[PDB]
Amino acid sequence: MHSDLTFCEIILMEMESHDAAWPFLEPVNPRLVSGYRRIIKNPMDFSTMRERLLRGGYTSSEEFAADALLVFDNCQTFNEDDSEVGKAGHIMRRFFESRWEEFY
Ligand SMILES: Cn1cc(CCn2cnc(-c3cnn(C)c3)c2-c2ccc(C#N)cc2)cn1
Repeated sequence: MHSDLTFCEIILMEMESHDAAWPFLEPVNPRLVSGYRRIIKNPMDFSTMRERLLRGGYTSSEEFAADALLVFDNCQTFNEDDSEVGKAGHIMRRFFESRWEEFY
């Protein structure tokens, strides 16, 4: 478990600092984005994961991964694949998948 929870910190810090992470650093502010409140049932972003991971609220490495994939599904649900946010999210999702397999 400790080996697992350590890899998540390596992964999230690399995601937090990735060039394409700029759409995921703080929660989407629905005041600024038409339709986001209606379309996305369960928001998630890197800061929410970082709080939860610090406070220690990830039982398993698979709970963490679930939160990561929820970020990118929300992104694909709300943003077109050729939008600025969309393009960035594909890079981040492919980065997460590629590096997550580098341990599991
Ligand atoms: C925090 N805020 C900023 C905005 C306006 C810009 N904007 C429009 N669309 C998105 C968006 C939609 N989906 N995703 C994953 C991001 C954003 C945006 C840009 C950067 C961040 C950060 N960090 C968060 C959101 C709205 N909220």
